[PDB]
Amino acid sequence: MEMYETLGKVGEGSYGTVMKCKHKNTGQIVAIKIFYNKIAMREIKFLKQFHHENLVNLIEVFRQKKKIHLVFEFIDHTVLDELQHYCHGLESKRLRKYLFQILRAIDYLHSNNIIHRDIKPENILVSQSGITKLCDFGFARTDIYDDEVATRWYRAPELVLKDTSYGKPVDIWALGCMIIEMATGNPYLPSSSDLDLLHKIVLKVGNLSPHLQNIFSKSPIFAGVVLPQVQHPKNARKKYPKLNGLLADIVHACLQIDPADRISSSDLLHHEYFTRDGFIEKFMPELKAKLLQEAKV
Amino acid sequence: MEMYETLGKVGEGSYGTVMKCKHKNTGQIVAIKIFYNKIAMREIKFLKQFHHENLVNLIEVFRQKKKIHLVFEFIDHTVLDELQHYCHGLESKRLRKYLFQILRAIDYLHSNNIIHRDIKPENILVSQSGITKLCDFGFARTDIYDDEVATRWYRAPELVLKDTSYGKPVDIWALGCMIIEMATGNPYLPSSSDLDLLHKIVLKVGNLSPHLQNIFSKSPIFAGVVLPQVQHPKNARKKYPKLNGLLADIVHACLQIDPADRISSSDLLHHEYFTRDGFIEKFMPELKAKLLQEAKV
Ligand SMILES: N#CCc1ccc(Nc2nccc(Nc3cc(C4CCCC4)n[nH]3)n2)cc1
Ligand SMILES: N#CCc1ccc(Nc2nccc(Nc3cc(C4CCCC4)n[nH]3)n2)cc1
Ligand code: NA
Ligand code: NA
Ligand SMILES: [Zn+2]
Ligand SMILES: [Zn+2]
Ligand SMILES: [Zn+2]
Ligand SMILES: [Zn+2]
Repeated sequence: MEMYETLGKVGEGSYGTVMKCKHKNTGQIVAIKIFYNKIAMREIKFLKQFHHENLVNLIEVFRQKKKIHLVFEFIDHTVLDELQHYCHGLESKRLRKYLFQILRAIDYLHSNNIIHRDIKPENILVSQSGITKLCDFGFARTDIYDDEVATRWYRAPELVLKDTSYGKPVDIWALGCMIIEMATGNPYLPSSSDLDLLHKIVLKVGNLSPHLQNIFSKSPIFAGVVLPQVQHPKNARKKYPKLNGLLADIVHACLQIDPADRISSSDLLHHEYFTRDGFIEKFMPELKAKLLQEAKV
Repeated sequence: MEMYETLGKVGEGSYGTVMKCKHKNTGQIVAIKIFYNKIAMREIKFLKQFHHENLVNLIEVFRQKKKIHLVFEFIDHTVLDELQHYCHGLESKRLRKYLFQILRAIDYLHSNNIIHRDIKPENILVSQSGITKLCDFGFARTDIYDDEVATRWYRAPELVLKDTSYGKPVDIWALGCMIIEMATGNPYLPSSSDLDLLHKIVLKVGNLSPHLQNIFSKSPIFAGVVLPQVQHPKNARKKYPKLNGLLADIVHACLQIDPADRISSSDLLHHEYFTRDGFIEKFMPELKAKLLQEAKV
């Protein structure tokens, strides 16, 4: 006997579905993920051990009609919603606040040696008061194939080339891509296939590092294929000239072809972008007080 | 006994594969489309009746290893190749020459009441001398579902909403999108789902026309969903301000939400964009003489 009034469908994928619902007794508004199973179980495994105030809350798990249901707290919208509803990207003060909270989340995970593996705008939830939370841990790890169209756009060059090892740096690449999109409103590496993606990476970001060039030139998927050979500015302000200067600096530090050249999440949190005008010192009390003032009501 | 030396793979889709090959006796370089069948047969049906100098030549058809093989002439590259290899889009003089020839092709088809149904950069072939040819007629008609990722980006709002009738105007919408991409280097409506696409159409182009709004608000796929409500400049130069003025004017005329408001292919060929400086009068002899000088050798 369904304990939930399904209210509407807010998502769907190769995996299944997210439904906005209302517990029949609680009256509580939830988001229920419903699959058709490794991925369900490893998401559950993760949410049992890991907790943070910029990660989404899991409430319960049931298995009605031979399917697994994951009830989460409901958060007003996503960053994808913002980019789909408003022109030209996020206002700059608001962008900074989102990014810091996104970074707090990613750093928490990276300190615990978790790779998220699916950073993108839909998986950033945004409450009405503007507290952001990270979600979707089905592919998180200490490779499971992610068949999703949007996911390709944020994939790092080592994932695209199927390098046998990869790690935390793939979350940093995806973040750098998302930052550009949140700043301009436009996805940076939109692509319709991996071959397309590889060309765009090389065209817009940089040539393959030697190891990745080696894997490319030995890969049978990509035989005959010669990549674009392109010069790029070495200066961040030049290379992303439509962005705020320090924002350009971060993006440059994220989008390095060689994963080992990418900035860590720790260092990103301490970047001049966030410390310039005492923002962290002003923001953290305002954050702690929201979560206070909201927790009471 | 394969009569062809397969040389390399230049394409692949939900349909099958394109291989660059060399006939073992002729030594002739070909592109062979290989399926796994309605779509094969309707492409063949089309290529038997229809012929033009800006459409790709079919040579023969065979059925080896329970599969259908369509041997075409081989053309150096595609417009997709150009956008994947070079920064910031096509040089303006070259863009104009491509578009005119693309339009000659589309108009030829529309005069014969054919809807192409899959205008996009990969399906524009470009020879070394820069003669362009249209290809891929599997979905051409006087709706078969097109499962391809890139295809979504060029789909008109009526296709997205599954309107029971649509026609020639969907080729004009797709062309307008492709023009923007060829001009800037960036796809205009990159999207990862139809819901995403609908938001971007409304955000960047215009609100749904009343009939399409009706279908949207009655559609079960899209229930609960409220689209972005957005004002757009009415002037073409303003609305696409990074384009050449007359090029902006064409794009505006293509990208009208109501298909019945879109410009015809006939009128596009006669636009000021092509007549301003006597270009058609200068271009057509240069075209006819290339095809002469090339036909001899
Ligand atoms: N997982 C996942 C991916 C996903 C994430 C968001 C959405 N769409 C969406 N769209 C609007 C609001 C919203 N609020 C929300 C969702 C959740 C859950 C975490 C996650 C599954 C419920 N909590 N609060 N989600 C759709 C898919
Ligand atoms: N059909 C179709 C779609 C398609 C079109 C082009 C390509 N890729 C490509 N990439 C580089 C060159 C090229 N030259 C070429 C292809 C053809 C055929 C018409 C069409 C099928 C062979 N003639 N000349 N095609 C891949 C797929
Ligand atoms: Na995911
Ligand atoms: Na096609
Ligand atoms: Zn929306
Ligand atoms: Zn390796
Ligand atoms: Zn290429
Ligand atoms: Zn209708």
